[PDB]
Amino acid sequence: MLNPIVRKFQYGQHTVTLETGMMARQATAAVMVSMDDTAVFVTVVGQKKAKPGQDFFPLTVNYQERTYAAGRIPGSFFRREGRPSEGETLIARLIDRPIRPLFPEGFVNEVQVIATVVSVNPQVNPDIVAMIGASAALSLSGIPFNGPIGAARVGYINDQYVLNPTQDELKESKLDLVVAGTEAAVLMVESEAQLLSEDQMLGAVVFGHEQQQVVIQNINELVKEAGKPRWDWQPEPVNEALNARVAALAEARLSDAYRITDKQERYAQVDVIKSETIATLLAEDETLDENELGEILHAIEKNVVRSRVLAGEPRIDGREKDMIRGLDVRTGVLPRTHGSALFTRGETQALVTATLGTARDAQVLDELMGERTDTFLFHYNFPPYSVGETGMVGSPKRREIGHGRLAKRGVLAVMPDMDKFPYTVRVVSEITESNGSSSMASVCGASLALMDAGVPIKAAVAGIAMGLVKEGDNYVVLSDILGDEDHLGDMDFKVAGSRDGISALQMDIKIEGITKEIMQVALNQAKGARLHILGVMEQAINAPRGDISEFAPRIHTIKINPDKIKDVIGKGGSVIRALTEETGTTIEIEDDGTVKIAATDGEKAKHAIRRIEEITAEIEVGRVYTGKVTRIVDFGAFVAIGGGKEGLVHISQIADKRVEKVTDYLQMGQEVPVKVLEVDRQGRIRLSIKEATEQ
Amino acid sequence: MLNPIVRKFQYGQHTVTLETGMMARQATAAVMVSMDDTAVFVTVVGQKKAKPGQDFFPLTVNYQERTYAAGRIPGSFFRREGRPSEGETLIARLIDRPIRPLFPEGFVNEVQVIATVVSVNPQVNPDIVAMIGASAALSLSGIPFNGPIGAARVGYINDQYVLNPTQDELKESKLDLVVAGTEAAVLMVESEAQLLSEDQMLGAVVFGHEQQQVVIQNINELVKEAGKPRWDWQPEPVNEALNARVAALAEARLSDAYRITDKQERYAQVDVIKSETIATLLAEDETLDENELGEILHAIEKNVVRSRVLAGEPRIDGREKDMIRGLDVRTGVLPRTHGSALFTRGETQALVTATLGTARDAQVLDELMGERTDTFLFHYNFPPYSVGETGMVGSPKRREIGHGRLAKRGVLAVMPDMDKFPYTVRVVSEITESNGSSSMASVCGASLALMDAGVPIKAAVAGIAMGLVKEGDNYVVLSDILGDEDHLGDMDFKVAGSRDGISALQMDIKIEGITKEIMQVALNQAKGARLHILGVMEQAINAPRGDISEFAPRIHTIKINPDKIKDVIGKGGSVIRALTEETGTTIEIEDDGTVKIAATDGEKAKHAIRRIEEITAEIEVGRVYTGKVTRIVDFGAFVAIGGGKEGLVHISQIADKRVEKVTDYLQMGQEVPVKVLEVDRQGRIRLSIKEATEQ
Amino acid sequence: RIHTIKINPDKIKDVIGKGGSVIRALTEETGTTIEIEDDGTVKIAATDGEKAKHAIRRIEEITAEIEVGRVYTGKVTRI
RNA sequence: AAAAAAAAA
Repeated sequence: MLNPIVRKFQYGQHTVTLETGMMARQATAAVMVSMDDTAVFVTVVGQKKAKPGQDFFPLTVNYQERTYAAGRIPGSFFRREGRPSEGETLIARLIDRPIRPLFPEGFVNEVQVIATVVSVNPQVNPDIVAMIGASAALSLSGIPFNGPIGAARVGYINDQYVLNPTQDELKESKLDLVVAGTEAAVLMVESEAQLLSEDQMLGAVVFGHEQQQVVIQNINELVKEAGKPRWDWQPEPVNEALNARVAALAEARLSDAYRITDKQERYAQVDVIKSETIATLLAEDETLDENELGEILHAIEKNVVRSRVLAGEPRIDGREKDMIRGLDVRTGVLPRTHGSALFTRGETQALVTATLGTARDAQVLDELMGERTDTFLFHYNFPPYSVGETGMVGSPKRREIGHGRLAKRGVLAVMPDMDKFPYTVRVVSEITESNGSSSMASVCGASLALMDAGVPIKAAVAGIAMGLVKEGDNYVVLSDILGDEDHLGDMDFKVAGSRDGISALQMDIKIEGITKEIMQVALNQAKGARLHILGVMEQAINAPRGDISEFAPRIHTIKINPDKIKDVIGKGGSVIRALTEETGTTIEIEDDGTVKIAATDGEKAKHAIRRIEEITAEIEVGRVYTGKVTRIVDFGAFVAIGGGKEGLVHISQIADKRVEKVTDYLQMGQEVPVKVLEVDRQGRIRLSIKEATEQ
Repeated sequence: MLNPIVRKFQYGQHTVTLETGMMARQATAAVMVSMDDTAVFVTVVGQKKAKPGQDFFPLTVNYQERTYAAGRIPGSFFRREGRPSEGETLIARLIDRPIRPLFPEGFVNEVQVIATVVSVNPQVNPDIVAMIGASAALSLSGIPFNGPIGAARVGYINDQYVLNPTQDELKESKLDLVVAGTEAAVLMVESEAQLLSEDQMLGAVVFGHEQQQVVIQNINELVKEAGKPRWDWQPEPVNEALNARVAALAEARLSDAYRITDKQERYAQVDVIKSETIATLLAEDETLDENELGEILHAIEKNVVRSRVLAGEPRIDGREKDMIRGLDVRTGVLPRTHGSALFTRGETQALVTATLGTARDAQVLDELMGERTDTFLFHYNFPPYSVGETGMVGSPKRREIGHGRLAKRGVLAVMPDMDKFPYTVRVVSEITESNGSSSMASVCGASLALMDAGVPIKAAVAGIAMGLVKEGDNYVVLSDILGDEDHLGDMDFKVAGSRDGISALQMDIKIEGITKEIMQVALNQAKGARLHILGVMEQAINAPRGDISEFAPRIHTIKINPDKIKDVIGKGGSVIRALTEETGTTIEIEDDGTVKIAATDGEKAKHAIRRIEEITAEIEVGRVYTGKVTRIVDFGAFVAIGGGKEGLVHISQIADKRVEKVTDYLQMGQEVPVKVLEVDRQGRIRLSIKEATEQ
Repeated sequence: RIHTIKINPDKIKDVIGKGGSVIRALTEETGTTIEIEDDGTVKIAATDGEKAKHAIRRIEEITAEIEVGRVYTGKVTRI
C-alpha cells in the first residue's frame, strides 16, 4: 500500500498541493507539486560519500518539459523529446541560481535535481511551480540546506501589483518579475519591465517576497510532518593553527602588495609569494594537501581586498566606487553587415551586429504553453579566446543561453511594434574581451547596432552591472565591478534600461539580509552611472539612421489573383523555386493573393516583378501573346505559351492549303504576334498566326 | 591476385553464401554473408593485450544500415547517414545478446563486431543475415568462443510454422520470434505474437532451433576450412589460499546473516562480517588485494544465496518462489494528460501516460525494407533517480530503446484496428523506481493508461518477469525476480500477455542444457502469475472508458459524393485551404469520399461540418434557397452564394414589356427561390423564379 | 528512369477519366507517377525497372490506341 | 488527378 502525504494551501488564486511519499521512493526525496492543474514532479538524489578530493560544489539542475503535458505528440522528426530547448535551459538556470548560495560552505557531495513537467495548463506557467517543487524537495530530503525558498511572480496591471498573473493577464502587464527568497531576505530577481521607475520595481520585489512568505511557511509545515532526518554532516573544522601561521607572514606583505596601483606587478609579486608559501608548506610537511593551502590563499586575498574596499581605499582597478571604467564606442566597424557596433568599456568589449530579414525567418517556437513566433532573436556568443585561455568551442553553454535572454529582456522594452517595422531583427554579439559585466556591454552594443542598422527604436538603452560589499552594518556599493571584485563582492545586481525607466533587472544577492533601503541606494547609484554611460553612447550616434542599409532587403508588394498563387506554386513549389533561383530574391506567398517581393537591390526586385508579371498577366482580348514554339514536327508545331495552359495549332487549323512542312511555314526564331479570340476551358486554346501574317 | 573462400548452403527457400578472405584482411576476421541478394558485411577486431586492471567485458556490437543498399540517397539534410536510428540500435542489441554469455569467464580483451548492410532485397530482412555473419566472424577469428550460433525467424501461418518468412508472408503470420541458439541450447528468444497460447510459442522455439542447426553445421565446416589458430588464452587460476581464508573464516557467518529474514539487519550483519574478514586478512598480510578480496566475498555471498534458494529456503525478499510482490494501481493520476496510470509493484513502479493525437503526427520512418508509417509510439524513460543514483540525463541509452520496443511488442497485440479508431496513440512510461522487471511494469501501466484514455483495446494485458535457478538436475523457477536475484539467477524470461494468450516472450538463458519441459513448466508458472496480476488490475479499471477525454482532439469522419469533390473543392485547393485556415482544422479527401475532420474542440468540428454541408448542399426538395442580390446589372443579377453557383436571370422572364429600371419590379436582396431544372455537363445552372414563387 | 512513349493526342481523354480518377487509380496501383501532355506524349517516371514494366503494361491494356485483333474481355453482370 | 515554401538542420 502507498501513503501519499498530501498538503494543500491557497496561493494567490490557485491552490498549490504538495504531495509526497507516493512516487520515486528510491530517490532521496520527491514531491509532485501541482498548482491549478499544472504539475511539476521534482526529485532530488544526493550521494552520501563525498568524492575524495573535490574542490567545487557539483550541483546540477536538469529541467525537462515533457510534451505529453499539453497533450500533443512532439513535433521533431524522431517524434521524441530530445536535447533541452532554450526555454528549458533558461528555466533550469532560474531554478539553480536561488538554491546554490544556500548549501552550507564546504559541502561537496554531488546533488542533482531533476524537475520534469508532467502536466501543464496554458493559463499557469510551470516554472514557478518547478521552483516551489525544488525548494520543497530539497527541504524534505535532509541534505544540509539553509532554508525552504518560496517563489513568486509579480505583474504590474493598472498600477496595482498582481501575484502569479496568468498568461492572458501577463500580456496586459507592464512588468514580469520573478522574486525568489528565503524567509529572511530576497535571494534573486529576474525581471523584464517596460521602462518603469526604480521605485516601482523595488515595490514589486518587496511585494512578491512578502507574499511568498506563505509558500515558505507551508513547505516548512510539510517538512515538519513527513520529512526525513537531517544528515549528520559537519564542516571541516577550521585549522586555526595553519591559517594563523600563514597569515602571520602573509598579511602585511600581501596588504602592501595589493596596495600598489599597478596591476601586473602585484600579479607577479603575489604569485611569487604564493610559490614561496606553498614551497614552504610542502617542505615543512608533505602531507598538507595542496587544495587546503589554495583555500587559505583565496581566503587571504578575499579578506585583504574586502578589508580595503570597506575602509574606502581605492579598488584594485584604482577607481572610486562610483567611477565607471572609460568607454570607447565605435559604429560601422563591419563593412557588409546590415548594422554593427563595437562597445568597448575598460576591458570588457563586445562586437554587436544586427541583421534584418523577412517574416519567413522569424523563429517558430513550439513550447508547452502554446505555439509562438519570435521576431527578435538575440544570441550571445562567449568564445574562449576572450578570457585568454584555450577551450573547445561548441554548442552554447548554459550561461550563454542565460545572458542571451538577459540582454534580450534589456532591449525588448524599446523595440518597435511589427506594424511599424515589418522585419525580424536578429542581433548577435560576440564577446571579444571579457573582464566582468559582459552581458550589459552586450546590451549597450545592441542598442548601438540597432540604432545604426536603421531600426526605429524608441530610445537608446544601456546596462551597468553593480556590486555590494557589506559587513555587519558597514556597507559600500560598487559600480562596474570587475570579475575579481565580483567573486569577493557579496552581491551582483545588473540593471539595464533607458534614461527614463528600467528595462531589466537581475539581482543575485548571496549573503544574510539586504534591507530595502540598501537596494534603493544601489538602484539610484546605478541610475546615475547608466545615465553617464548613455550620455557617452549618445555622443557617437544620437538618432537612428534615416533608412536601412543598402544591403538590407527592402519590401515590395504586388497583388495577384487567388488562383494565381496556386499557379505560381506549381508542383511542390517548382515554379517559385525556379523563380527564386533565376532572380536571386525571396518571395512570400499568401492565400489572399498578396505578394512579398524582398530583394537587396532594386534591379533584382523589378526583375522579379517582370518575370512573375508575365505569367500572372492573363491573356487579354485584342492583346497578342508572345509565344515561341519549342518543338516543330512534320504533322504540326504547337506554340508553347506557359501558364499551365497551352493552346495547340493542329495541322488542320492552320490553312485550307496543304501545309507541307512547318519549317518553311514557321522558321527558327519566328516571333510573330498571335491573335487569340477567347480563353476556353476544354484545354485547346485557339491560336492563329494567319491574321497576323496577312499584313 | 588474392582469392576468396566461398561456401554456400541451402537454408529454407533462401540460399546463403558465406564468403571470407577477400576483404578486410587487416581486421581480425571478416565475413561477407549474403542471403538471397541481401548481403551483410560483418567484421570483428579483437585486441590481444588486456587493458591493465580491466574488470568488465567491453564487447561493443555496432550495426550500420547504409542507405545506399536499397539504392537511395539519404533523406537527411546533410545527405549522409546519421547517428544510429532506433531500428539499428534494436538490431545491435539483437546481435549482442546471444554472443555475450558465450565468451568464457574472465575474458576481458576488448572486442568489436561492426556489421554493415551493403545491399538489401526488400523481402529478406537483414537482421538474421547479420546475426549469422557475426557468428561466423567470431567463430572464424579464433577469439575464444564456445560455438558458432545460428539464427532463425520462425513464422506462424495457417497453424503451421514456416522458416524465415518474407515480409509479404510476415504480414499474415501471427508470431515472429528470433530463436538464436547454439547447437546445445536456445541462447535467446525474442517474440511478438497475436495472443498465441504458450504451447504454440514453445513449439515455435524448438522448431526454429532444430532448423538453424544447419547454419551451425556449415559455419563449423567453413571454420575448419579457412579459420585462424585459436588464441592462447588461459583463465586466471583461482588462489586457493585466499578462497580458504575467506570461506573457512566468514562464509558460515554470512550464511547465518542471510538466514535473517529482515533486509536491514541482514544488511548490517553482512557489512560487519565483510569488514571483519577484510580487517583480519589485511592484518595477516597488507599486500593482499582488496579488490580481489571483495570479488571473492561477492562470489561467496552469491554462492550462499544460490544454495539458499536451491534448498527451498525463503528468498532474500522473504517471498516464496511462486508469490508475486505486492501491488497497487492508480489511474488518472495526472490532471490534464489524456490518460495516465501509476502501476506500482513491490518497489518497481512506472508512471504511464497515453496521449492521443491526430493522424498528422504519426511517425514516418524510412527503413531499408521500405518507407513505413507508424501510428503507435511507445517510449520508455529510465531516469537516473529511479535506481537511486545521480547521473547524466541525456539521449536515451541502448537498454531503453530496447525495452521500449519490448513493451510495444507486448501491447501491439491488443490495440485496435485503424478503421475502428483513427488516432495516433503515443505512450510514454517513466520509471520512477526500478528494482527488476521494469519493462513489464511498463507494459502493465501502458495497458492501464490506454484503458483510461478511452481507446478500445481488445483486452487488458500484463507482464511478469520469471527467473530460473538450476543446478545439476535440481532446478527452481522464481517469479517476479528482484534485481539482485537476476545476476545470481541463471536465466530470465519476460512473458507479457493477456489472459487468453502470450504476446511477448523475450528470454535470455545463460546456462547450457535446459530441456523444453523446463521451459514449459516455467511458462505455466508465468501464466499463473500473470493471471494473478491481471486479476488485481481488473479492480481499478474494468473496461475502456466510453468517451476519450475532453482535452483530446476529436476526429470525425463523414462520407461525401466522390464525384462532387471536384465541383465543391475545385482545382488548386482554394476552398479547402480557406476552410482549414478559417476553422483551424485539418481536412483531407479520398477518391471514395472519405474525409476526416480533426480539431481540438467539438464545437469547431461542428462548425467545420456545417461548412462542408453548406458547400456540399444537395438539391433538397422543399428547402428555401436564399440569395442576396445587392446590385443589378443589365446582363443579370450577380448574387454571391458560394460554390460558383451563379445563374443568368434573363430579361424576358422578368416582364413582358421592356424594363426601364430593374429595381421597380425586382427588389434588392429579396429572397428569390431557385429550383434547378437540370445539371448539365458544362456546369450550366439556371434559376427559375416564376415557377418557384408558387411552387 | 524516365520512360517516354508517344500516344495519339486525341485519345488521352478516353483514358484520363472525369476528374482524373483513372490516372490516379493507375498510379496508386503501379506505385509510379505518369505524366501526360496535351500532345498525347505519355511520360512514365518510375523508381524501378519492374514498376516501369508493370505501369507500361497496364498502359498498354487500356491507354494504348485501339488495335485490330486485340481481344476484349466482355462479361455480363445480370441476365 | 483539388494545391504557400524542409529540426534528421
